[PDB]
Amino acid sequence: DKKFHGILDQGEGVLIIFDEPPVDKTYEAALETIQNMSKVVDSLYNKAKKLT
Amino acid sequence: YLMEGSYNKVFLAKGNIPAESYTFFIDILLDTIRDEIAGCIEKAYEKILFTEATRILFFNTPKKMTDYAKKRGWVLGPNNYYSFASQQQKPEDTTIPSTELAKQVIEYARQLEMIV
Amino acid sequence: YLASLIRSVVALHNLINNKIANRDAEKKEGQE
Amino acid sequence: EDDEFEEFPAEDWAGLDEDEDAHVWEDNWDDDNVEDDFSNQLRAELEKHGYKMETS
Amino acid sequence: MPLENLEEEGLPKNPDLRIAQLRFLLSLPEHRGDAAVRDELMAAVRDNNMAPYYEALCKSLDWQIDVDLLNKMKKANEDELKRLDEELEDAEKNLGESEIRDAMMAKAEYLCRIGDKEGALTAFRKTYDKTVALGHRLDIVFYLLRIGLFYMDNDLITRNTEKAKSLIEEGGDWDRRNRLKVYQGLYCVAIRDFKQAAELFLDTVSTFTSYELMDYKTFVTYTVYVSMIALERPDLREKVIKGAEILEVLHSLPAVRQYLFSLYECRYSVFFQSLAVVEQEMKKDWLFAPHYRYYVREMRIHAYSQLLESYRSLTLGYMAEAFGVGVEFIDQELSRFIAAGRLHCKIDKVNEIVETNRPDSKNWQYQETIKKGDLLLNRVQKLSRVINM
Amino acid sequence: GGGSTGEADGKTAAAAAEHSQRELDTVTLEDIKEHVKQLEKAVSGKEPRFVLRALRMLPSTSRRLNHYVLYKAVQGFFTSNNATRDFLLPFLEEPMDTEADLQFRPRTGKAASTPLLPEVEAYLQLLVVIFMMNSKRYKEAQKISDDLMQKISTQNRRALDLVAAKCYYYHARVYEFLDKLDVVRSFLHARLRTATLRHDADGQATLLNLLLRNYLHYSLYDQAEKLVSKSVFPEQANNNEWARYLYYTGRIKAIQLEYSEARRTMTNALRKAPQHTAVGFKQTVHKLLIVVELLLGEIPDRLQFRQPSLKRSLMPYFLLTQAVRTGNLAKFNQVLDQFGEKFQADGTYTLIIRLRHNVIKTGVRMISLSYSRISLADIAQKLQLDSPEDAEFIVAKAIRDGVIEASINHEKGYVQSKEMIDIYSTREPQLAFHQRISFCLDIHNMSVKAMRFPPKSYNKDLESAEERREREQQDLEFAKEMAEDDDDSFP
Repeated sequence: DKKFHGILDQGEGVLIIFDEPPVDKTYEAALETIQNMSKVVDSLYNKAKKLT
Repeated sequence: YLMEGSYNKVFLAKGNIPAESYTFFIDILLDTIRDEIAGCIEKAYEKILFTEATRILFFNTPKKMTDYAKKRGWVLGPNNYYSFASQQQKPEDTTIPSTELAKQVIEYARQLEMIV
Repeated sequence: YLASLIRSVVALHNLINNKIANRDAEKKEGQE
Repeated sequence: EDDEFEEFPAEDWAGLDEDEDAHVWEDNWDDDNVEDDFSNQLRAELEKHGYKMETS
Repeated sequence: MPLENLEEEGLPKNPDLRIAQLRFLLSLPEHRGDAAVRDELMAAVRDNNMAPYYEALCKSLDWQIDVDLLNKMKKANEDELKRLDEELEDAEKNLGESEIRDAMMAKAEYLCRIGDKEGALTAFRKTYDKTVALGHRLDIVFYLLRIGLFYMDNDLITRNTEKAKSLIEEGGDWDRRNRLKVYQGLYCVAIRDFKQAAELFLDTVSTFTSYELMDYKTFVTYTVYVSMIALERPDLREKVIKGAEILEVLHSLPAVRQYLFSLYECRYSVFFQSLAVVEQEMKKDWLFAPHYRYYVREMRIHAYSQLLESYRSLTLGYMAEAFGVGVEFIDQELSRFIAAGRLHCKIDKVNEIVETNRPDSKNWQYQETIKKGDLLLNRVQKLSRVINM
Repeated sequence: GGGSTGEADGKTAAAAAEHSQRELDTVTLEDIKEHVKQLEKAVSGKEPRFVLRALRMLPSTSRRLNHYVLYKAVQGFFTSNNATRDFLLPFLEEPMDTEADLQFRPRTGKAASTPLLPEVEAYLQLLVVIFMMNSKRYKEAQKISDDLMQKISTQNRRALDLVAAKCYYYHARVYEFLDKLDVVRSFLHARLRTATLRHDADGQATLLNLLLRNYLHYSLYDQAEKLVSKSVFPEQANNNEWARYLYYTGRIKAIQLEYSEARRTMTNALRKAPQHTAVGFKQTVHKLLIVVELLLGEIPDRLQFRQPSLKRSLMPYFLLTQAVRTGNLAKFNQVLDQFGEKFQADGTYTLIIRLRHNVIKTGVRMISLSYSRISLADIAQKLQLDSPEDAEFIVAKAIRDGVIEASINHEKGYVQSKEMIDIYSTREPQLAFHQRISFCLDIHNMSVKAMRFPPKSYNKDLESAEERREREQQDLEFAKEMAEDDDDSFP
């Protein structure tokens, strides 16, 4: 349920709690703009097919 | 077998007997084969017994294998011990990049500034 | 990377605009 | 100047064999390695190795 | 009266989806021939069955072309195609627009309940150019969006989806904006996507008013089926398992209750033992999504991920008994998904310990970026060829 | 006979092919009268030559003719004295002229002893060759036609070199049925070096292509390699020509063990063949691209096998990839066994057998990323290898080629992975980007540098125009100047 980023260990009983940093947005966004730019390119393809 | 290192190629150099002229000439290759094999084994392991090294490089005697454990430079304890030369000193320095990557950055700038 | 890429797409769309303006200028260059 | 090709043979067809259709599909090379083997692969492995009788 | 609203308040059945789609996929002779199919088709014989797209059903499927049947439906076909055009001709001397519209609509509607795709497409497109009312315009845009689903063409769907959102904003008439979501979601889930499909489907369970497409128990089934794919842990704890419609309808279907609760209770024997039955039962036999391998192959990833995100180390001996299977089965599967970089662990078959690891974060990005990006650079490459030329 | 095909297809299906025949005459009156003449008229061999590019689509529509009933009088309109009209008429089956007359007089026949008459002579005789081979004639009507055309192009001036491009092309094609004469190899050679000193880029490229095709149809790969290197492919060349050259130079780079360059040329090739159609050329460059990526050590994308008509020709390869990607020798032997006969349908089979190196390269680099340590006894069982003896040597080789980064403990019998890098401490991602943005950016200087031309045609339109507007304004500033001396009211 993602409430404290740990890892339980059986056989020794150690509850390891590694610390996790946050997934930086500078990528997630750029995934979204590359994503979007495709759509542009497609529609731009249909504008290409008309003049020539 | 030669291009993608697979061995059992020293064994098939006496089994290609259907044409005898093959077995006369191919003997030459067998001095490069030993070299590539030891070239990989210099990195692939770190402790083997001596008689096994004699069974891998396709030697029959112990003497030959002393000479060839002397050219590569290994020690002769109870098991033939290796020296770490796979990644002896890592590439943990981007100080060596330093100048080169700065050249590259400058280059991008040239393409974004040129008059095209 | 992202920057240069968008830059490229935009410039290219500029080029499409030139080509189409050229075709429609070629229909005028004829006529009378 | 040229504008033609006519130096290579071709194949043209209207009997076309089928695969995964691609429209925006992810087109993974993983899904051509199976054949909807997944129901079969369970049943046969639960009887053969007895992990429907011995093991729950 | 029977549960208040039941089997009413629907759009007309003119494109006659699913019954007339499903009868076609299950009209392939490698899983069913027999009269179970033929019956379905006879219902479509009673609604006049003369369309060269019916001669092209008896042609592609190699069913037998009985000329004695097709000329009675051709006779009926012609009788109402002349009756309707005479309704129209006499309707260009009576009222204006007000009365002409409904003749032209009675025509377009009937060129497609008899299954003639093209004539129908032009009668619809000729009535839409004759605009007047917002609600009607919408209705005949949904007609194209159903018909466009029952021959399953994508261009035909895209332009009408985006032409529908516009007319949905001009009126804001919300209740339509729902059923646009069920269409657009159905389409979103034909082609893979699930993500967006799970948002759409899952956020309108309460306002399912559509028929034609599903019955409603059906619709619920698909919702569960996708939500266990795109949504992650406590996204699904709230949206699904603690919801309203979900629990009530699931309550009368083990085919979803037992497939859902089990993935959540971590009862990984029940989970597989069902997942098979759900692959065959409804994936292969209904027009869900002809990537029936992709949904399972994905599901097994998801699951092995759960029973490996909580344990620094656990041995194959513990999973084999925990999935009900044996060591070989798991060995193959897990090795192939680790080779595909889907799981994020690794195994060693000396001890049979399954150590994990915690890379993730950016390491999965970039990877992803380069993927998408090279796709993009390629489409722009090709484009620059068509432009410079 | 009325009611049958003795009059429905004897005079009414022949009369329609006579309307189309007599329309084709009107078309070559615009290919020759307007355009072949325009070459020398006012452009000295420019855009009116790309209207003779039409020589591609005109053989398909030369079925409107039968080297027609009106032809004897058509080559005789074009000329007064000609020895090609005295070969061409021997090679006609039967001209039986009718009362139609092209726009030539006894005055446009005197005036047609032109340096344009070599262009027409070759241009039409080319048509004679096209049909001569369609009808499955060769021998005398082959050689003679061609060699008279090889005496035509020996002449001077730089415009004939261009049409001689097409000449050479058909020359080789017909020479290639009976038996691809290596005799021509010398002619080509001699005419090639000549073209390098006349600096006829076009002819130079085209010719160089048919030459490379000669060396390649036989096993003279060394001879093409040293050549491709030592020679400079012209800069201006029609794209078709550039696609040929980029398919051949890539073929060569591929055979001499250099998949590196190949996969990058191969691809450029696929993307220069004309878009809408090009069926065969594309259909084959695929059969090679698919294997150069595999050989290189990379999986080909799936879209190459989801394509309209050319999906029926790739079907065997699909099961090569089934085996290569997965990583085991068993399936590779079985699949290259059933379909081996067809792979041997071209000279590709030499490249294929090499993949045995890569199916094991991948099988093993796949085991390294699946596991952390495993015994050699099992490594041999997943790879369908030989012995546990063979395995240890194979893995070892991998290591020394930095393609697995692991280690071996032999006194216990297991290979052990050293994997524990987070890719970002590498430069790798920065090298990958340094690749991306150089490519990308190059597109941005390039497409502005070609966008330059549309603005140029507009600058050809006046950008100092409407001088009478400016002169009217100047005549308003003398009324305005004094309007303000009269609003001041001061002298």
